[PDB]
Amino acid sequence: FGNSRADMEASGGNSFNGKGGANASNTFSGTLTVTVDQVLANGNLHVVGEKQIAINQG
Amino acid sequence: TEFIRFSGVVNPRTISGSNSVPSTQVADARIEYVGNGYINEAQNMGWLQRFFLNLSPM
Repeated sequence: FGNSRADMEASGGNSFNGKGGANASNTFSGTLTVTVDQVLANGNLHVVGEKQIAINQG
Repeated sequence: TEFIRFSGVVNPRTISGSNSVPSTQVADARIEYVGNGYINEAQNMGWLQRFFLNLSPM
């Protein structure tokens, strides 16, 4: 063990970090009167409707 | 001069006792609120700015 022939010193490290995410949303509020355009074979009603507004520019 | 125009289809059993219907019970509602005069002319975009708003790259 003379002349520092056995001394030793070492270090080491390692790291990792990952992450992620996502989201989505939507809302809707109002009232609209539609019209029946077809009566299906089991009594259900197919309905369609449209409302058009024009306030001063568009 | 301001113009308020309206067009639609009404179901008679929705008319109230005072001969009135809320506009949310009309089927093909077309409402329009426009005007003329220079007060209305002061709210259209200039032809150059209108051209740029559509054909500018960004």
